[PDB]
Amino acid sequence: SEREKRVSNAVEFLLDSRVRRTPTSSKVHFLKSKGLSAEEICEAFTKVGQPKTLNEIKRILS
Ligand SMILES: COc1ccc(CN2CCc3c(c(C(=O)NCc4ccc(SC)cc4)nn3CCN)C2)c2ccccc12
Ligand code: NA
Repeated sequence: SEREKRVSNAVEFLLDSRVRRTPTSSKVHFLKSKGLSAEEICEAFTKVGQPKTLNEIKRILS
C-alpha cells in the first residue's frame, strides 16, 4: 500500500546514522513535508525502536 511505502521509507530514513543524530523535531517536520501524517510518523519512530508519544509528534507539528 502507499501508507506502507510511506512508513517503510520513513523507517529506513530514521535508521541512517546521519539522521539518528539529527534532532527529533527536524525529522518530524521533514517527514510531514514528505507527506506522512502524525500517526504514520509515530509508527515509523516506534518501528525503528526510537518510540515517541503521538502527543510529542503532534506538539512538534503544532
Ligand atoms: C531532517 O533531516 C534530514 C532530512 C533529509 C535528509 C536528506 N536525505 C537524503 C538521502 C535520503 C533521504 C531520504 C528520505 O527522505 N527518506 C524518507 C522518505 C519518506 C517518505 C517517502 S514517500 C513514500 C519517501 C522518503 N531517503 N534518502 C535516500 C536513502 N534512504 C533524505 C537528511 C540527511 C541527513 C541527515 C538529516 C536529513
Ligand atoms: Na528535537
